[PDB]
Parts: sequence; structure tokens; C-alpha cells
Amino acid sequence: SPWRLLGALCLQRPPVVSKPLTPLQEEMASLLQQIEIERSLYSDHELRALDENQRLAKKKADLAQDLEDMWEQKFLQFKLGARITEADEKNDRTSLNRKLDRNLVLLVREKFGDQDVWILPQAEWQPGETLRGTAERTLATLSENNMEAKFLGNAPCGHYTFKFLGAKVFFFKALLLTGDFSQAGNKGHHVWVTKDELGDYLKPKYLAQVRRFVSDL
Amino acid sequence: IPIEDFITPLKFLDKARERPQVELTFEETERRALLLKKWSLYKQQERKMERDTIRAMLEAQQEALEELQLESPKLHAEAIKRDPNLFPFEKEGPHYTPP
Amino acid sequence: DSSRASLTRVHRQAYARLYPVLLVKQDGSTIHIRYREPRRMLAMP
Amino acid sequence: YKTKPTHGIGKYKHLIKAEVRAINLGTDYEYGVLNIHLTAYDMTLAESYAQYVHNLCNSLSIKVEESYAMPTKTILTTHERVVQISGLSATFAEIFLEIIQSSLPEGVRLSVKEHT
Amino acid sequence: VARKERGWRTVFPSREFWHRLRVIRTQHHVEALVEHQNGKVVVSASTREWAIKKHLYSTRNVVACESIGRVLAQRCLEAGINFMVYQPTPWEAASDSMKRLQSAMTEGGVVLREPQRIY
Amino acid sequence: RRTPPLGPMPNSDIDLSNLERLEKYRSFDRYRRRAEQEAQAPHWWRTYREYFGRTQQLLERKQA
RNA sequence: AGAGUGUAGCUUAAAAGCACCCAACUUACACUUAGGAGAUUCAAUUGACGCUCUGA
Repeated sequence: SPWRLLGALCLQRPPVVSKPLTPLQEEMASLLQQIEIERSLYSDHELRALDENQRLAKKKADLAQDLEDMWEQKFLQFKLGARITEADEKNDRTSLNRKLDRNLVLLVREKFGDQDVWILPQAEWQPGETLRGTAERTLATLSENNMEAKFLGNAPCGHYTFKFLGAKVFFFKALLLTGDFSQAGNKGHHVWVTKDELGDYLKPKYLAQVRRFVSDL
Repeated sequence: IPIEDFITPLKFLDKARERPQVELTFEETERRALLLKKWSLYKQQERKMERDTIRAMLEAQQEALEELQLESPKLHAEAIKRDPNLFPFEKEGPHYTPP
Repeated sequence: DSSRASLTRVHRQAYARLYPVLLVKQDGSTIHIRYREPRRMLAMP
Repeated sequence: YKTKPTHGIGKYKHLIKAEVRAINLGTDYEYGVLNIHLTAYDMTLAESYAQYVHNLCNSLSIKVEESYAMPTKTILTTHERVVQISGLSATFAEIFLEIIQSSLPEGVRLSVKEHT
Repeated sequence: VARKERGWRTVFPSREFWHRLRVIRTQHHVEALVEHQNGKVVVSASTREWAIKKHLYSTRNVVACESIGRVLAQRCLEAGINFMVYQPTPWEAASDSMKRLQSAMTEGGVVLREPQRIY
Repeated sequence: RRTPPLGPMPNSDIDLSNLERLEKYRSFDRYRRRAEQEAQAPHWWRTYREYFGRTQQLLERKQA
């Protein structure tokens, strides 16, 4: 049987920004700070605050506020880099900073003749090619950039085989270390997706079942 | 060399008199109890989630290696082969503010 | 899931106070860390 | 007794194993001993994350040889925890590393360095 | 006057009693037995029992053991049984729920120590 | 002169090549549980025992 | 479309027992102690609700 030999990849972005907390984790974190204070053992910062104003009361009867005030105003000096470049953009699907707290997945339109399918990015392999090397060749081919990704092993992650000439489709999983993703406004249709638009952009059974090996968290 | 840093510093002995006072109320320990109870609920639901993910993804990759075995008997021998790029493998933890 | 190993407390008992001081090394990257004398922000030159 | 059918009913030393390179021979492949260094400016997040790693590894049936810590450094102080691991699969290398990646709290880095 | 199995010195627990109080704390349920040397369960009281389970909040806490101690003690006074042996492991001896169980039994009317055999 | 055992020997099915892959008795209590279960089972050697021996209810109970 | 079906994770358990989670002692694990959450898909042995496999 003539097998239409197809390799692919599922690209991952690790979130540089941590996730926000649950409100139950808020009450638990506040509780752990209270009970953490309750079992501490005479920090010198309060020894330079509590007994010092006692001794000043003894001197007046016969600076920690400046340190806290300088720390407060210097806390007001450096503004934080905002964790949300996510709702202001809201349509920069091609951009790598679409989300910061979740994982982001590369996802590319392909126009065929018998089909016209929005596909998790593929490649075509040769029996001489290594499958890991098929995915390595898949990296710097379709995006046309200078990224830096990272694989883990020659183990695959998700396999789906469709016919109409036999075929098979192999899904690996890579991981972006860094990216010199030059000219992000490409003519290609790469779209970064958290989890939820993968069930929006990808309807069929060979594509509505990718999320069961996407690291959902 | 067996030098560790679990040895306690000597200054934490003498002035231990700042907080001898630990008193609470009834409803404070009630809400503390509800945080421990519902927080063990929350954490248990979390490891149910992660155990579901390891089960799902592990069976996904085993089914994948079975199909790759039965559709290419010279590629499942090399799918098991390990990479020498995973000796110095690193990843730093996440942050808050992007550079 | 970046909050599992964060909900902590000092598991020792011979420990003093620690305070949630936000640290930046050089990159405008703030991390919540506990340090002596309740600082609010840090930068290594 | 040696001639009765219940001979050796009370023996037990084959039931206690009262007693390094990697084993990748031809089909059954596994890493050798490892080292996972955890460096942080926090005792709390490094110790607690080392707990979460260690309880994952016991919850996924992995030999964890040691879980010691390294001494700190005068710099701020950098803390380290070393949680050794020996023996994984091809799939389980990927699935095992992706969770340790996807569970880091705040700025604490990893290492899949091996022994010596 | 009757024989106790005097032997069994290398083995836990000792078989030298006439009646044993054996607590079975499962994951969900506290259980309390009163047995002979035969293993014939004489008097039981479990929380796997509708008469006692419904008046409880949780079937496993110290309240479950004090409850099953009151119920077990009242059930054993009416069985003509006044002397048990309770022999715990040294961590179950120092548990709070078994100290509370023993205080429930002794306040109930049962002495947890058998008299000696008359030879 | 070995004679073969009559029934199955104990500690046969758990006897594997990789004991360190087998999870162990972490406690004393679990061995006491399994050990009492093996005490109560009928064996083929000589043992001590030879010589010295509806829906509405769950509905109202669950809501109750 | 058909087939296999079905108690919380597992059960030739009948609302159980082990599994599981937090808290404490432990660097940590483990033990142990204190707590926590649990289920027989819906109707009459039978049909129809949910999953898996084989189809287009």
C-alpha cells in the first residue's frame, strides 16, 4: 500500500509570566503569611523599630519610618511591566506576546485542492530522514524566521491517520527556548492559541483531538 | 565536602520574647478550618486533574508508538533511542514583568 | 499550574521574619522573595 | 523440614534485596543516575518544589536515590536542592520532564545534569 | 479458672486473654470488636450500622471513637462481659482516639484488664 | 530427598525478578492486615486452626 | 450505522476495603497522628443515557 508519509510538530511556548492565583489560594496565602509571622523569631528590623522607639520614649521622658517611607516611594518609582499585553491587542494572533501566563501553540492554514484545512504545522518525510530530524527540518522551514526551539525525545505524542493511497500523520511536541521571529506580520497564517481556540479553529476528529496531548495545565 | 547549611544561626536564642501572645477567636479557627478543608478539596481536585493528564498523554504516546511500530518497523527502533542533548537541559522559572 | 509550589511557609521553627520583597536582577523582571528588613523592590547593578 | 512438602515455607532472604552508567542496550532504554539542582533565593519555594518533585516521583514509581541539598553562597544567598532520579522510558522522559517544566512556581531553575 | 493460651511470646499480639477488644480503624469507619480466643466475635459495634452512623458527623474522628466506646461498652455490659484486654501498637496506644476510646470504655463500666487465672 | 509441595506455596506469585520495582510494606499495620488475612485462609499444611478450632433506604439515608 | 458496554482510581466488594489529598514530625521521603472528599447513568431481569472499537 502506498503510504502518504506525513510528519508534523506541535509547538509549545512556555509561559514567562506566572498564572494569577485562585481567591481560595488568596485566603490560603494570606493565612500562611499570618501563621508564618506567628511562629517567627525576633527579626532585627523590628528590633531596630520596636525597642528603639521605647528607648526614644525613655530619652524624651527624662529611623524605621524613613526606611519604610523610602521603600514605599521607591516601590512607587519603578512601574511594573504589565502582565496583560493580552486584552489590549485582542487580535494579534500572529504575535508571540498574545498571552503570557498560558502556553501558546503554532497553527497554520493550508490550502489543498480536495481539501482546505487549518492544520497543526506539518512536513513531508523521506525514509532516509530521521523523524526527529523531520521535525528539526520542520522548525526553520515554514515560519521563515530565526527562532530557537527545543525537543525532548524521539518519542511521539499523538498519531492520526486519514485516507481518502494510504497515509499516516504523526504529531510530535517541541518547545520554544527563544525566538528571533523576524517579521511577525508574515503572509503565512500562523496563529498562537491558548487552549480554547484549538476547539474553535480545528473541527474534525484528526484535529479536535489534539488537545489531549497539548499541555493544558 | 560534607559542609551543609541546615545548621541554625546562634542569634535565634536569646531575645525570644516578642510574640508569646497567641490568642484567636472561635470563628477565626472556624474559617481557618474551612480553608484547610476546602483547600484539601482544591488540592485533591488538582491532583485528579494532573493524574488525568498523565494518564491521557501517556496512553496517547503509547498508542502513538504502537501505530508508528505497525506502520514503520524501522522507525520504532529509533523512536526509543535517547538524545545526548539532554545532559545539560535547563529551564528557568517564570516571572511577572516581561523585559 | 505555577502556584502549587508557591503556597508555602517556613517549615523550620528557629526562623525569624521574612518579607515579600520584589526582586529584579537586571531585566525588569520582578519576583516575590522574602528578605530581611521589608524592602519593596531590588536591582542588581 | 528438608523432606516435608513445606520445605522452605519460612524463607525470606530472596524477598529482601539486602544489598553508574545508563542502560540503553537494544530495546529497553533508560537513563542512568541523574541530578536535579534547584537554585532559588528562597528556602521556601526550593524546598517546597523539591517536595512536589519528590512526591511526583514517588507517585510515578521512580527510584529516587537521594534528596540532599547543597550549601548556600554569599552573594543575597543562592539555595540548592539535589533530587536524584534513575530510570526512565522514552515516552516517560518527555512526559516526566514536561510536568517539572510546567510546574515551576517563580524563577526557580532546573538541571537534568547527571552524576560527576 | 479456665485456661488462657499462655504462650506466643515471640509474636504480636499475645493470645493470653479470654476476651479481647479489637479496634479496626479503616479509612472510612471505626470498628470495635469483642472476641474470644476462638475468634468468635462476641460483641461488635461498627459505624457501618444505621443505628449509630446517622447520629454522627463523620464516621472517622475522635468523636467516632468515643461514640463507639459508649455504644460498645453499653453493649458489653448487657452481654455479661466485664473484662476485656486491649493491646495496642505503641503508636495506637498514644493516639488520642484510643485514649478517648479507653476512657469511654472505663467510664462505661468495663475494666480493660482481665483477672488472673486461678490455678 | 525433596518432595514437592502439595498445593501452592506462599510467596510464589509475588516472587519476581525486580523487587525494587515492587512497592513494599511501608508500615507495620499493612503487614498485620495482610498477615491476619493469610492467617484466616484455609491452607494445606498443619495450622493452629486444625487443632484449637431497599433503594428508598439508601435514598432517605443519603438525604438523612 | 453497528458491536462491546457501565459502582469514586481498582475490584469474580455488597453502598465496603484499599487506593487519594491537606495539616503536623521529618532536609525531604517513609511511618504515625489529626482531619477531607468521594460514587452503583435514568426508567420500568428489560429499554433508553455516557464511554470505547469497527464503519462512511
